[PDB]
Amino acid sequence: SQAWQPGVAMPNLYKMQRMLLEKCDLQNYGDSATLPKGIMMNVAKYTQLCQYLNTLTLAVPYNMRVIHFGAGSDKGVAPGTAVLRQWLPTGTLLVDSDLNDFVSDADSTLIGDCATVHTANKWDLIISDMYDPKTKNVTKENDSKEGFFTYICGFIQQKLALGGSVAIKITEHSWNADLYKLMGHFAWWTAFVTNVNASSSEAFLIGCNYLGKPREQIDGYVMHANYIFWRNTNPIQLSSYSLFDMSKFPLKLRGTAVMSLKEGQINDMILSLLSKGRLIIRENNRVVISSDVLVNNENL
Amino acid sequence: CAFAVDAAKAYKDYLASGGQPITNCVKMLCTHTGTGQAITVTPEANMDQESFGGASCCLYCRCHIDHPNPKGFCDLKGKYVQIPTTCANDPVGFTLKNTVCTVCGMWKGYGCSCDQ
Ligand SMILES: C[n+]1cn([C@@H]2O[C@H](COP(=O)(O)OP(=O)(O)OP(=O)(O)OC[C@H]3O[C@@H](n4cnc5c(N)ncnc54)[C@H](O)[C@@H]3O)[C@@H](O)[C@H]2O)c2nc(N)[nH]c(=O)c21
Ligand SMILES: N#Cc1cn([C@@H]2O[C@H](CO)[C@@H](O)[C@H]2O)c2ncnc(N)c12
Ligand SMILES: [Zn+2]
Ligand SMILES: [Zn+2]
Repeated sequence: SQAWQPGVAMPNLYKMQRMLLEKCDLQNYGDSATLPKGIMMNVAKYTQLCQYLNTLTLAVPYNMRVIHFGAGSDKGVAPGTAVLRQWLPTGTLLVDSDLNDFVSDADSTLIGDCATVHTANKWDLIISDMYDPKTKNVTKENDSKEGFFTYICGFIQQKLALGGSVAIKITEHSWNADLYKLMGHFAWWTAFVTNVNASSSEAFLIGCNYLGKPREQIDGYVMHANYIFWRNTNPIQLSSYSLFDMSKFPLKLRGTAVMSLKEGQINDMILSLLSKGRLIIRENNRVVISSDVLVNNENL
Repeated sequence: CAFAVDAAKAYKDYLASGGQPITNCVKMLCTHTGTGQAITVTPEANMDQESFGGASCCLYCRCHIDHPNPKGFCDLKGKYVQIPTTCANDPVGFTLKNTVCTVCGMWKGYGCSCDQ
């Protein structure tokens, strides 16, 4: 049963509905899980996310490249990054980023709006925990949000290796229709709710093994409605159980093959390897990143 | 000019004077069946230890000050530090005050048995 899992993924039948968007009304809204002594919510949540990602066909090459957006905290540290680096094979290149300054265990950290972050390299895994605090100021119909979601959608389409995966945080009001549509460009996708935060409408939209083209046409407004319908009708009991057994936590180094291939060479057998977590397609050059810096002189 | 901020001494003095230790060090979930070495690439706490994200336990990282090294390199950032459970209320103080044995990788005084 669900309480011993790291969380709950949106069942397939709910994905197939055609719901209208309703207000989200969780019976345990506001309840908090009991966490192990001295463990932060952010560590528990990311630990559960990674425990769930361990059950998927993630590609895990040598010199894997992971980028983590929204990694800073009001405490000026990066608990999520610490969990990702623990989970990922030693030596994995990990870059993180946030609007606000923070200190991190990542190999490189960029401070600023995500739209100021650039790289010509492709990535094997993208994690985003970005959330705009102004989303709380709900004053109108709950429509698709832009802002950093626009950046993330372009980043996926331009800088995610084929075979790569994503986990992008959403909530009832922090969501984007094009991001759901892009979930249909992966071999598989779901919306995953951690059991430690089961009283929140948060979920991680997970895209598993990127194919670079739609496998499935998804209407994002409908799919978000379907997500809220699932949450509204399936109470999830808060649980920290899975946090206590970390014996199988480390992401196994699969040594997944990395190849560069031209768009003409992506045949159905390649697509099948991509879909199984057995192949990454991208350059394997040195990894270079940068932050745009606006120059101005405020004197006179 | 010999002037240099001494942040280590400042924190040691602040603690001695009764100040609350630096908080929000990032404690990791782990098996607590690891090697118990002091500073590792992945959490290695044993049954007597807690593992923490290294950057969050580094005085220099946390205070946004230069690391006391000509290179300015950090021996904690990007790694995990094992802290005796009895000292886990002040991981920054612990790492600052204690020393790792270059031979066995254990903390001198908190697992190093080389001198026995
Ligand atoms: C799902 N939901 C939303 N609302 C109402 O709609 C507004 C916006 O809803 P939301 O999209 O923010 O969703 P929700 O409340 O579920 O998000 P939650 O606060 O749990 O935040 C989820 C995660 O976002 C991040 N986050 C939230 N606030 C911040 C912040 N200020 N800064 C940084 N991160 C934040 C954190 O990681 C947090 O764990 C809420 O503030 C609330 O008035 C609800 N009201 C009831 N009565 N019952 C509900 O079930 C409900
Ligand atoms: N809107 C917005 C953004 C929010 N965040 C961060 O999400 C983190 C949530 O815990 C928080 O630390 C916040 O600072 C962003 N980071 C970069 N670019 C952005 N455009 C944002
Ligand atoms: Zn440091
Ligand atoms: Zn020794």
